[PDB]
Amino acid sequence: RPTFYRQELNKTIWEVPERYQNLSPVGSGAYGSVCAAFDTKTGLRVAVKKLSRPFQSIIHAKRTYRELRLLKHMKHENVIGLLDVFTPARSLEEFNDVYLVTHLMGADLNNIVKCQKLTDDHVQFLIYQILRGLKYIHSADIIHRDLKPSNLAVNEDCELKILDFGLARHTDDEMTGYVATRWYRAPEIMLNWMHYNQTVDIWSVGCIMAELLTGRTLFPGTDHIDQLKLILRLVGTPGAELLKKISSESARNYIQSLTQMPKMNFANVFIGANPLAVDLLEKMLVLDSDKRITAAQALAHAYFAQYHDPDDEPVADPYDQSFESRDLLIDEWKSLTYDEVISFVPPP
Ligand SMILES: CC(C)(C)c1cc(NC(=O)Nc2cccc3ccccc23)n(-c2ccc(CO)cc2)n1
Repeated sequence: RPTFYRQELNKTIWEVPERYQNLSPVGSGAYGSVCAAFDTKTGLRVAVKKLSRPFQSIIHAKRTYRELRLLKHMKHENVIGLLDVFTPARSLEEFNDVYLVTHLMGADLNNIVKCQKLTDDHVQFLIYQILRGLKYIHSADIIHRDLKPSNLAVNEDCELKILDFGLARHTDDEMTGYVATRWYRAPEIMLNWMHYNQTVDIWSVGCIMAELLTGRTLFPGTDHIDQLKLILRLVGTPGAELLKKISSESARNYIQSLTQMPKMNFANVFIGANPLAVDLLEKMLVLDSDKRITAAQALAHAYFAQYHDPDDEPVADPYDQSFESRDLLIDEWKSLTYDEVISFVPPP
């Protein structure tokens, strides 16, 4: 057991092993706070996420377990990995705080789209890495659901990792109005059309790729309805087949009220884009999530010829999320989390 030291930062106590030095706040939210630090043991700049009151409720307790379980499983160059997890507690009885540690990235995809003039090759490399990470995430039957620039960490060499800050609740209020929290969402998740699948993340990739290509938000709606209309203007109103898969009868009836529109010509929307980019966008930005290209399929698309290596695009080890449907008390979620803390083995 390491020695822990105590510090206050923005009204939050941080109690961390001495190995972590020069803690500096970088983000806060309902579910936790994040600091940058220097890990004297590895020589790495790290981010440390302290969960806020992890076992205060069943929902917090289960979220705490869920993130730990997930991060412990993620072992891929394009996905956040866990360097360390610790607690100041010496026993289960004492156990009340959880801290998670990863590589500091400090620089997201927003810090790239708005600043740099990105070439087509940059776009290839960035999207390639997203899809390479997504293939891995999706092979574990994990859906990101919230893919957007601020959830993509990018270093100076344009190396990318998928993460999820996951500090915010995603309430109705949070999804309301002219907000980036909604602009990258698949319409079926935005409007709760149906039970959704992992293709939701592909829609988000299309929105991100478009924006890297144009420097502009693809669907910057001023609200849910305005965003839907921007979407349908580009991709066409739904046909018969898709309409019946919209199981929310209310949503179905609204969408049939809309004046039918054809899918636009993407070469006329993305003027001057590599025609292979255009083709990939048309395959990603498909209204019907059954017909969207998957991450594995997209990696093999000619747009990525310069990067694709089918022997270097690994899948995940089997991930058992049977716990997701398990009905447990706070203290049971807590004891499971504790087992996971205690059994963590750091990367080589
Ligand atoms: C694997 C993937 C799907 C991309 C994912 C990644 C994460 N969590 C994080 O990325 N956590 C962290 C985000 C930012 C800084 C951190 C700095 C240090 C450590 C972690 C950190 N989650 C996540 C899962 C579940 C929940 C709660 O249900 C919240 C977040 N999911």
